[PDB]
Amino acid sequence: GVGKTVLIMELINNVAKAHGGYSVFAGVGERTREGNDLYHEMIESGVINLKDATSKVALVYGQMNEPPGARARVALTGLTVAEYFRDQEGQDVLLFIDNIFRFTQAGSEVSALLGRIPSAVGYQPTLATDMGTMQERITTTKKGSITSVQA
Amino acid sequence: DLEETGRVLSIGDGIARVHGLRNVQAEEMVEFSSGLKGMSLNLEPDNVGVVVFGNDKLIKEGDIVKRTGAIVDVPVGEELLGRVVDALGNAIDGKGPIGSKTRRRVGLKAPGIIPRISVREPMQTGIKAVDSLVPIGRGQRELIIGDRQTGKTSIAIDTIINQKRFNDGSDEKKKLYCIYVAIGQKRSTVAQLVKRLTDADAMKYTIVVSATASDAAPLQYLAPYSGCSMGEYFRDNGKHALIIYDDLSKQAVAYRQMSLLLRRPPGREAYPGDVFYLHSRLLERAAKMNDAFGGGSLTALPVIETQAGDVSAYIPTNVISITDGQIFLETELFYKGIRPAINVGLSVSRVGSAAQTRAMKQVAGTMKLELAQYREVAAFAQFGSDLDAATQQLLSRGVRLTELLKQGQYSPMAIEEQVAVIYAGVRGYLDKLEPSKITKFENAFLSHVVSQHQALLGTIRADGKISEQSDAKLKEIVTNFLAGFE
Amino acid sequence: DLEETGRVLSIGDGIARVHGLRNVQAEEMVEFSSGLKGMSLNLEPDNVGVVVFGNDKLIKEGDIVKRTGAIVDVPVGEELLGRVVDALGNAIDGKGPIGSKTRRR
Amino acid sequence: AKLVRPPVQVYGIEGRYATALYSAASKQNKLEQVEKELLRVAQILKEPKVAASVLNPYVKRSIKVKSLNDITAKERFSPLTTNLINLLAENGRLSNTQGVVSAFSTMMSVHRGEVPCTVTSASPLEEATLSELKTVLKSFLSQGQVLKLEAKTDPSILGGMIVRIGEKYVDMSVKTKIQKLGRAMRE
Amino acid sequence: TLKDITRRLKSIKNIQKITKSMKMVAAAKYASEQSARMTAMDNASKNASEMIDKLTLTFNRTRQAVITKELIEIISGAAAL
Ligand SMILES: Nc1ncnc2c1ncn2[C@@H]1O[C@H](COP(=O)(O)OP(=O)(O)OP(=O)(O)O)[C@@H](O)[C@H]1O
Ligand SMILES: [Mg+2]
Ligand SMILES: [Mg+2]
Repeated sequence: GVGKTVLIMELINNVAKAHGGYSVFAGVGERTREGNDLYHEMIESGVINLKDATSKVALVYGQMNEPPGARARVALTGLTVAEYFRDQEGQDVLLFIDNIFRFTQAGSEVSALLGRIPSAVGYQPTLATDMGTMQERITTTKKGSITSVQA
Repeated sequence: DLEETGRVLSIGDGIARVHGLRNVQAEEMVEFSSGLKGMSLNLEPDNVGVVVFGNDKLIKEGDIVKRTGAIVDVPVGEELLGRVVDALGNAIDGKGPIGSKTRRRVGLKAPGIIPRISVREPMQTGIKAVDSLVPIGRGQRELIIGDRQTGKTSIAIDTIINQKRFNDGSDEKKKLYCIYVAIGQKRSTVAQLVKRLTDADAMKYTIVVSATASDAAPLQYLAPYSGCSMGEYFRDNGKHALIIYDDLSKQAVAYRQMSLLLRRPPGREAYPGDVFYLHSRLLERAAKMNDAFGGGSLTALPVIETQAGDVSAYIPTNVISITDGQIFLETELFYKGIRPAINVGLSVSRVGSAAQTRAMKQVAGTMKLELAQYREVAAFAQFGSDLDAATQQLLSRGVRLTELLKQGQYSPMAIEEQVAVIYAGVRGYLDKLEPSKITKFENAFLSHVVSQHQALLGTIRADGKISEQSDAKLKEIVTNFLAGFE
Repeated sequence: DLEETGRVLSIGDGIARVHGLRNVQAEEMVEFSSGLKGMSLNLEPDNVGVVVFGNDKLIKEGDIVKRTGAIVDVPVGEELLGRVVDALGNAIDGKGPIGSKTRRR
Repeated sequence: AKLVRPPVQVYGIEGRYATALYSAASKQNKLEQVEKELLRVAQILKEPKVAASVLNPYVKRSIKVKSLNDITAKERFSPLTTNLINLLAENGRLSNTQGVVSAFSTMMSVHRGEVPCTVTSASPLEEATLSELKTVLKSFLSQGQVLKLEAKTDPSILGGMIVRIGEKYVDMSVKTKIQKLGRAMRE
Repeated sequence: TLKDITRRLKSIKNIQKITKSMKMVAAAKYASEQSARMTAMDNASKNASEMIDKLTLTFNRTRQAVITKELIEIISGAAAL
């Protein structure tokens, strides 16, 4: 109910104006209806311009109708797109991940398909073979700063 | 320079199958071609299951794996103090190689029955609640259990910082060298921790073993044992150490992944059959020796992060069964204003009174009894105006003491100042002051006593008890200050 | 042959382990000799796992399984309105055929 | 029933049948005979005709074992080899035969003392230094051995030589040298 | 269900300690109706306590069932290889 995408777009535009930083929106395992709604609401809010090169956000979308491998590795794609900006232009990027819940359940499905780890361990945010090795890439390097906002 | 070797049948997830190595030992350190080390955990008729202490991207199939001939060991010594190392001792602070000359195994056995003596000397943390109601001793294993973001790391940092007064001091028998094993924590938080321990000049005597979240599961599994060996060095050579595993739940998770990838039969909650063995052989090495062996000590403060107070889980139950007590933190206390959010009823110390100086014992018996009397009736509040006056005084004094237990961050109080303020709190002197001013009081009063009455605190610290002389002087100072406090 | 046709290694509980069928695709609908169709779900290195679209009584160890090249497909259109059909689009309301000119995967 | 284990062990069903035949031959002294007849029966079972016939999964077990017994009995097999064949057959382990044979071959590769050792260098060597090197790496061996040299060439090590003799492994190549140099000058 | 059992048991604990507070308050105001309120709230607290014991039995039963079920899941997922 509460206007949230407006707050995300405001954070994007404000970090892009005040500072010189861009933003990456990861859409890991999310409803394509909501994803299209956000894409349009951003187009008609100036954050994205289809007829310019002054857009303030890059989008990475992994939909729910895609295999667990997709929805698991689609969090790292946006992370890498923001890692470039950070470690190549010194910006303070703003990386959104629509859900960590989706990412961890996708990783749990991935490890259930390989049938090597019981389905009671899921994805462990501390192990480097799961979410940890991802969540630690989002820090304050002495070359820049990624920051992750997670609905 | 010929070394017995093997090939890599398979690599990945931190688990390398190695064909050959017909003379490798169980728990032996192997060395790959990329420079990475590893531990041979599974010895099977046709191959060896090795865990790699690094990333598995530097090894491919057919890669040569050399032996080393040694059980996994890490360098120990005083050359570690002030450094930040990984689970294997290799310095990651970028300040040159560790100039240590001796190494110690990570899987040594704990001392037996004979080399031990009872826990008697206190291990001052600086937190009023901990040092008063849930005391700790030297050679004790005091668990710190709680939810996420409740102030466990903070209690460990305060305990590490507090020993500055004894380390910079002159006494050699009251010096306590700290060790902070970090397991499964972001590198940024370890950086905050090291800058905070160097801002307080505490890194001068502290070791940090960091096995972060991006570190391989074998590294997070090994880190506590490397830290405990570094501490066991001091413990066996006559000095007094203290080790904080923050935390053991994530070391258990790393061991669980390792065991599942080594094809070992899972147990409850998918943990291996011997995770109790893991944690108990880690924790029983925290002992207190006798004078015939050196009189050393090694206090362990294992940390456990539960999920919604679930101390009836597997790993919390194990670590509670192994330790000598617990310090239960809460999110409800953390929100209702108590910080440090220590739960006094659930927390316990099985050594307890044996690990206190006489002054803190004198005041803490009365404090703990009155706090029990407060909690047994604490639900009766919000209608106190309609109940017995003695129970109303119990409720009021209880609120007074509970707010006497709050404390700011990175400010560990000396023991004599602790007993001073708790004295001024339990003798009824605050039943006149309303609760919203107890913090103002405690602050101003403690500043007054440390500024104008240094000799009193010096004598109380040199004796450790509140003698009736110092008792009368406390009457004096408390009443004269309180008479003037706004 | 053993590239476009295979031979049932095993049958049971609606699962047929079919030998051969080297050129079969995943999720493709093969046809047993008894008229019963099946969907090849497991493509294993040694055999194919075919889920049978019927009763495994009519299938015996050693039967011939032929590729059809047709992945599952159902009729569509407005002609399907008012008709009760089964999971594969065959009318089961006993009102004749369905004049569906359009199919869809 | 006591068994005599070979000096090296192979595992799986391959190694189990290999050591079974090794003990069954060393108990009546026919290692060489069963070995050569094994390699020849492996050649026989790999001719496309019976090589195709033998894996067809519907050919009856009794009919196929009798067909194979017929085909093997004409080469004048000793009873041990045809016993192994009939055991692998009525146990349905025929597709593994050659593998087993390979194992058994390598089995004998240790009975004669044949130690396989690799000496890999940048570019192919000329056999004067290769002969003196045969002498050099035959020097470490004990009483009663024979060695098998299998040298391969790779310029990726850009010099030196690597001697992988059994499990002993010396890496005198300049690659490991320069890696040591770098790791030392950085540390 | 473990969590719904905790829900109901916390509800009953709430009203139990509520009647405890109200009993001790009405016993304070006892220095006719107030004495009746005291005894009635005493009986209500003892009733809620016996219900808490029943719910604790049921909770322990459900906890054992949950642990056994998760173990069966783990071992049956591991034994399929
Ligand atoms: N005694 C205190 N008084 C006031 N605030 C405190 C106190 N201790 C900690 N805090 C604050 O509460 C926050 C969380 O504390 P802390 O990180 O130590 O708990 P934690 O459980 O170890 O964290 P994590 O769950 O990440 O491991 C910190 O920001 C800290 O500043
Ligand atoms: Mg979430
Ligand atoms: Mg913490």
